[PDB]
Amino acid sequence: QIIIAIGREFGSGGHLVAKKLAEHYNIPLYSKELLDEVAKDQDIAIRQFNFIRKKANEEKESFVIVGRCAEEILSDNPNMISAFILGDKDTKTKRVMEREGVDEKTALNMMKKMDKMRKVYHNFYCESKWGDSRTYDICIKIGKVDVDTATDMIIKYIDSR
Amino acid sequence: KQIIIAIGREFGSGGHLVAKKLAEHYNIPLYSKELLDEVAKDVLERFDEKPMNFAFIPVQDIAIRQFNFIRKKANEEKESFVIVGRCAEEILSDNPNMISAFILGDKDTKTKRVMEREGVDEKTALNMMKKMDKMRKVYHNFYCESKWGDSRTYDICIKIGKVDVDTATDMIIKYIDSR
Amino acid sequence: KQIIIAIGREFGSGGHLVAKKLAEHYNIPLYSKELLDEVAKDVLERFDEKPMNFAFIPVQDIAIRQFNFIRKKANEEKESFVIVGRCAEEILSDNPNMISAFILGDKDTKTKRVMEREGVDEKTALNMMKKMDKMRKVYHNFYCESKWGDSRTYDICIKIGKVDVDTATDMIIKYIDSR
Amino acid sequence: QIIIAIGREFGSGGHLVAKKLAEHYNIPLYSKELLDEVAKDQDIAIRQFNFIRKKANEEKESFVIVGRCAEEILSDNPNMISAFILGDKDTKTKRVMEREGVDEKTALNMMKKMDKMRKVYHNFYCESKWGDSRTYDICIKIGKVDVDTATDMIIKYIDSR
Ligand SMILES: [Cl-]
Ligand SMILES: [Cl-]
Ligand SMILES: [Cl-]
Ligand SMILES: [Cl-]
Repeated sequence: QIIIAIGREFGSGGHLVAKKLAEHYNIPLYSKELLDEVAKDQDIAIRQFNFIRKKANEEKESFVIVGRCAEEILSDNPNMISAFILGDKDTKTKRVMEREGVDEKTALNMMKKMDKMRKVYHNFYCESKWGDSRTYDICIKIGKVDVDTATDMIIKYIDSR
Repeated sequence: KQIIIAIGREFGSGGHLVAKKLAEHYNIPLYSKELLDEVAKDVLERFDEKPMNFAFIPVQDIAIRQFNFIRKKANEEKESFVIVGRCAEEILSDNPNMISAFILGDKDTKTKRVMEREGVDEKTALNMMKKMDKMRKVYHNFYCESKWGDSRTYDICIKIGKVDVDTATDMIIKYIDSR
Repeated sequence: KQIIIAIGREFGSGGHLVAKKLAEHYNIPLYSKELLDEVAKDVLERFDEKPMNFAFIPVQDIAIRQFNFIRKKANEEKESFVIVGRCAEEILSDNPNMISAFILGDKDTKTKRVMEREGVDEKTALNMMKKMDKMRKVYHNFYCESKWGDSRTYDICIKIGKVDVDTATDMIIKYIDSR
Repeated sequence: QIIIAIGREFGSGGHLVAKKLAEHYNIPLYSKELLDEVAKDQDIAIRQFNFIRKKANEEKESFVIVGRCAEEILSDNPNMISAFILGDKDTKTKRVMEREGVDEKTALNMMKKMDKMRKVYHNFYCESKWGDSRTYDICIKIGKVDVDTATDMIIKYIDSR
């Protein structure tokens, strides 16, 4: 019924958006952590993809999923929408210092390493490019605006289909 | 300026219609390549704005004049406006009153809009779409270091398809007004 | 044609000198943008050559004429020549007598060659290099689907720096003659 | 004295070039296989990089190395040269069917997957782009010419510095 695939730059507030959306529609939030557990029955990746596909296509469940190539995997399911959440450098830096209790220099390095890792993971499995507007239905930069605004824009999008 | 909206777009996406709808909602002018072709056709310039410095490097004069029109209207006259294309999100980088949005669509939706707009068949529609998009990407990536169509180049990107032009316009207005 | 050599290059790399040295070694003409500006300035064309089909899509006439000059000289007149730039490796794709080579250099080497060539300082040299390279990349990637400067676009790429122009030229000749 | 860093598209003949060059100069051929062994004293990657660096910079050894970001790692060692070996699609296909005893369809899929994996590995650790001419001193497409010709062009390059 509603599947929301969330991509995000590290420290942009993408998890907070994902969660707020899941609370709004009262549906589950799936992540890497959950899928890691729930698929011990690159090999890992096939199991996770096939799981997201079960839930989407056959079980017809509603959920939010962060990452996991979900927008590529769920690509012909007419009930899923995707969004990529980004942020201002300074907004992200503060979010990552706070969450991880680290200094500025290290925050910035974590951001760069994590965004490289996401990009690599996504672009290996998908033909589309991580972070490019064509890969998603909506992209929102959090900075000029706050997480709640991003979340509401996404619900508007979804509620108006 | 008080509100400046810089719109980029894929050909056929409905991006002009969104730009128009926004200009009407806020009752401000809509500037385009067409208008700048007119009003921008008549040493101090190193405001360290990348497209201009780049334009100046020895080896279009038109491009500079248009950039400078846009920069003056935004920064010196403090006018509010909508500007489509023309590297405006890059030029007006340092202006904290500027928002930018990239409008895109799915193939079917765009091809339908283009055939209908241009009295053309599917084949042609899709060729036009690819040419104009390459054209805009080339113009943009020549003058800017950021990448045409990349989410990081903009504040908002909205794909028109699952949602219509009115829904995209409303979402841009919400972004703007909640800032 | 019997031998056709299509040369691409970074600005300042020594690529014109290699093209010249090759043309002299094989005693064939050296065609450039300059010459094509002259000799190529005066319906059948869908030889399914990508740059031409792309050029034809409705929305440069010059570009078509130059592509067609190159294509005719290669394929119909069977002439041997060196051609710098002008998308020649793409245009002459199907001609099994064509080799292509991309010439590049390290920064120091290029900046030195450019300052000396253009009576210019370091700062300017490096700005020129970046502008011309963006210019060539844009021209090339607009008309072709392959990527300017990517090794897959060419048969050979040689960085001039650790080795001189004579060494690069010899290596291209070895490639050609051992085929 | 001489360090040769070899990159390559899967099935292009890059290993055969690397080996022939090592025989020519009578120096060792290091690969992933060797480095895998010789560095149990992404964590793995640091150990391998630091090993290549020892051999290069401190021990001053001569060698050929395939892959392993060697051109990036050995970047200010004025005695190393890099080359990227590529191939014609049809030449590569036959080389991979023969070596791996597989059909055409599968050869082509192996090529695509292996080239994606190399690209990802390289582009994660390096700032330069796998396969781009600027990343290397020489790039050669084997197809119009054979492995021995590629190998000789590289020796010319090296011998003329
Ligand atoms: Cl992501
Ligand atoms: Cl645009
Ligand atoms: Cl070129
Ligand atoms: Cl490699």
